[PDB]
Amino acid sequence: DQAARRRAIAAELHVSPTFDARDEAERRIGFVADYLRTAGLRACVLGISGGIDSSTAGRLAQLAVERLRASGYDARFVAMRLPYGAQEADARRALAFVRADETLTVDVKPAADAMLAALAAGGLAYLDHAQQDFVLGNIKARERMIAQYAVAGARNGVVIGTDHAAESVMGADVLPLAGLTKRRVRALARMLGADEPAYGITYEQIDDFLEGKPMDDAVAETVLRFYDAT
Amino acid sequence: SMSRPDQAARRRAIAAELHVSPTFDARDEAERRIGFVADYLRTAGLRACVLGISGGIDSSTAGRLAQLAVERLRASGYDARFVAMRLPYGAEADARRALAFVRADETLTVDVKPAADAMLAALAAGGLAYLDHAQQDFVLGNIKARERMIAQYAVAGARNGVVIGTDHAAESVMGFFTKFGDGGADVLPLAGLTKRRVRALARMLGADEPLVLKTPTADLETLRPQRPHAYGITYEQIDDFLEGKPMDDAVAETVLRFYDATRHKRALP
Amino acid sequence: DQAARRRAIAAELHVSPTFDARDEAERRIGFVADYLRTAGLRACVLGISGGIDSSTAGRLAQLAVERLRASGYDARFVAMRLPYGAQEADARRALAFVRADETLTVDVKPAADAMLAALAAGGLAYLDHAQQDFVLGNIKARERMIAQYAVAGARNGVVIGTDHAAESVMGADVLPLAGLTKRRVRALARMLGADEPAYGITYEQIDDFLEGKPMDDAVAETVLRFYDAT
Amino acid sequence: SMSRPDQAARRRAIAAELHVSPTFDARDEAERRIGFVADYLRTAGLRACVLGISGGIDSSTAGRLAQLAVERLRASGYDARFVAMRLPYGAEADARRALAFVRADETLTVDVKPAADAMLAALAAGGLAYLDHAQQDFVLGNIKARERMIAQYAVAGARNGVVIGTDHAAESVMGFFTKFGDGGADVLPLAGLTKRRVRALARMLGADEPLVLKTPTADLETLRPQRPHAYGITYEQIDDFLEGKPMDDAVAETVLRFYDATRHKRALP
Repeated sequence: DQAARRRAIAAELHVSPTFDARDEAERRIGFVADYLRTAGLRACVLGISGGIDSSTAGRLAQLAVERLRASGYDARFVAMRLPYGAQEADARRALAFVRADETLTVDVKPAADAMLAALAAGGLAYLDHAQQDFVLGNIKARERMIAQYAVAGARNGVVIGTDHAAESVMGADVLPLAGLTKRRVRALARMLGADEPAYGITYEQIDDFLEGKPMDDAVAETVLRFYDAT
Repeated sequence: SMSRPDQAARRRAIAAELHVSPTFDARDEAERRIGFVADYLRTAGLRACVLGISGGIDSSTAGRLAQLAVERLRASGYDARFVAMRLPYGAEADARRALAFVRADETLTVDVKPAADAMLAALAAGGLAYLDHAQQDFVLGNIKARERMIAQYAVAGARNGVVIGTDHAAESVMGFFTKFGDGGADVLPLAGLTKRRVRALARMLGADEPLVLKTPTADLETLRPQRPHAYGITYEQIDDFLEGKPMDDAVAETVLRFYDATRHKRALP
Repeated sequence: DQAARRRAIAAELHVSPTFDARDEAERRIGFVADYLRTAGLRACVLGISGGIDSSTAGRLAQLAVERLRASGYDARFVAMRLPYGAQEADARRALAFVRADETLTVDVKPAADAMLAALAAGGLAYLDHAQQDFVLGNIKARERMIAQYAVAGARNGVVIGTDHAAESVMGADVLPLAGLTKRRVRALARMLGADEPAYGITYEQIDDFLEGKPMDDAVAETVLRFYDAT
Repeated sequence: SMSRPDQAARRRAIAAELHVSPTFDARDEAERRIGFVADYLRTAGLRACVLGISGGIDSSTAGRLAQLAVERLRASGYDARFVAMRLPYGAEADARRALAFVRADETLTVDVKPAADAMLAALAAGGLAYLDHAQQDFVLGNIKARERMIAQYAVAGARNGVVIGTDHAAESVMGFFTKFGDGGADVLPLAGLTKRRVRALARMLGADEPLVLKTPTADLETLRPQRPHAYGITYEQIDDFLEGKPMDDAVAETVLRFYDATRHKRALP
């Protein structure tokens, strides 16, 4: 009788039991468009990492600002490459798909290393070096968010987030991927025309869980454990 | 919309939304905000909390509350600690005095100027450039506030703790005007409070008036709009608004407009 | 740690922890007005029993149709006396307060007695006579609803209900008393200008429960029992 | 609203709202609608359920399902009974045949004409009067449907049972057009079904085609508007709509309008 939660989580996270990509694309392009218009905004901003989630969110946002400009409402989408130093063809590939109004590249390593260094000089100490790497990984992710806010604010714009339901379970201002599962993000991208680039918990298992797809009992119990354990 | 609620009615109502209570007693709001912090820590498993101490009264107050909460936890037997952070932007009297009042288990001083300056330069390298003195000021302002949040999260990460935040209801309303973000914290012991209520809480906690009055640049910068004309609201007008005190009608109408424009964007989806 | 439900029920039933009568009156008059307008309706309908709940709901509805007519939108409120035979000054008193556009009187006894009689002739049998009285009480209440729908339908109108939160707990189309407690219904009427006319569970106890008013522990436990037991 | 969802998309979506599944298998929708009725009864403590048998297929089907549910309950050991009601308006072949198919534990015949006629007269006495032949027809129509619901509730009251209802998704959509109410029932074993799906369920339950085809006046009256020009929708158009089958665009656009106008009034509050 646990199946009660599963369905309770999907609804709370907004996962619909059916999915049509065309329908969703249209809906989400409009969300973004209405949002910027209603709020009197002129731009939106997203870091493009080469990952499918930001590729998808970003293409929706480009299409949104294009739909607005057709409206007579002016708006631009600013794509950001945000490397940690000289590490990159995946993001370029993503860029070639997103086709953003603008692309800025901002190196976050100097800020991230300067923060780590100041922490140390300040007497923040780690039992293990691995722990320092974990701390730095999070600094990097946050520095990447700062760069995006910096541009959104200077430009009277907002930051796009890549949040979705599969992500909430497993793992900005405007979230056009809300309610989606992982395979549904992938399918939305495919239909927009993209090419074709945990504790043992997988996205398939999470997607099944959230999707109502009849799946093994044990496994389900498993996914519910991990989620509650968070 | 054949419905035309009175401004006083609209204020009621926003206030409940934000958790501003009709009456306020400082003595036991203190008692209860403490316990809240404590209970949250155990209930989560956490052993530490962290806060940047700016020299300004909200951080002084949230800070002191956190130090009393861990001091309590201990008594309950459940070990835990509070890390205050001093977070200068290079080379402050206000902060040192606040620290003296907070009396944290532990204080780390972390310079955010190198990180802040590096982010600004890399942004300019990347094309957010040819900023005039005020545009750079405004950009630098947000960066510094968010770099400070990064410092607190790192420590919190390192120590299996959480970041104490200073958010309150008056601050939320200010945010309708400014749109200043810093990313947020984990636990908000000042939630529901107005600006004068935070000051009253602090006096109950033993803060002296000089401490109450301190306004560091780091707090002042957060009251500015995103970029550099802006309707100038004061916290005193916001407090009067939320507390339902007699005040200026035009002023109160402005605040409604701003809350309205915000209420929508949250509707969308 | 049960206080969890109490607050959960009040929210689900829509009870606000504060209350201003003027504010509520205004809000509820507008609800009714918008409703009839948005739906292209021309009338609304309520049985006036002399009880405070229907007095209150009805006066709000009269004020609503008056606010619409000031708008240039035409609408009428039809008050109904619905006696069970020659039984009545309480309803007349209520009527004098409601001041409805129209008042119809419809005797429900003949329909109610004809239904009871047909049931009997049909072989519906009761172990006790008391049980027949209970069955008839419900027939009467339902016949009263039919009379109201009959008029709402013939007139392109709708039926006003008297539902509120205290009522849901303890015990139409448009419900202008939704979210209210019993003492708040009484206070709304007082301010509109009305004169001044269970298993041991009372309205005070329910109102306290739903209102967050700090009240005795036991009692609270009691009210929660009765509600769940339903 | 920079969002312009496709009609096919809008149909998807309404359909899920109403619980019309994408595929339908009659054999096990039957199995599962039965169990549902049963489990509801125990879970509530109830020992009886009741339904007016009109001669028409929705009541024939909901009826049969109820009789199998109690027959099951018994097996589960948990005693219970089904009371079918024949509810003539005075002085019908359709109903008697339906009853023969339902094979209820028990049947009561209750004449609703005396009650209906008494309500109409008292309404006229009270001022709903000088009705022309069609206005009286339309008024009488609602009264009769609701008097029938009263009969079922009385029995249900008397027997610590619940009233089985015939509501389904196609009926809900019809209601956007007609606005016909009867007050509702307690347990809706046909919920989520379209009109053709109810017919398919009935055939699975063993109904013969002649039974499937019967349309008593009592069912026909429920498809009319409140008063006596109305856009004429058919159940076949509604079914095509909800099931997402190829169909007329104009037609489907009408149905959207009507569902829209309804979606709002429910928003208000």
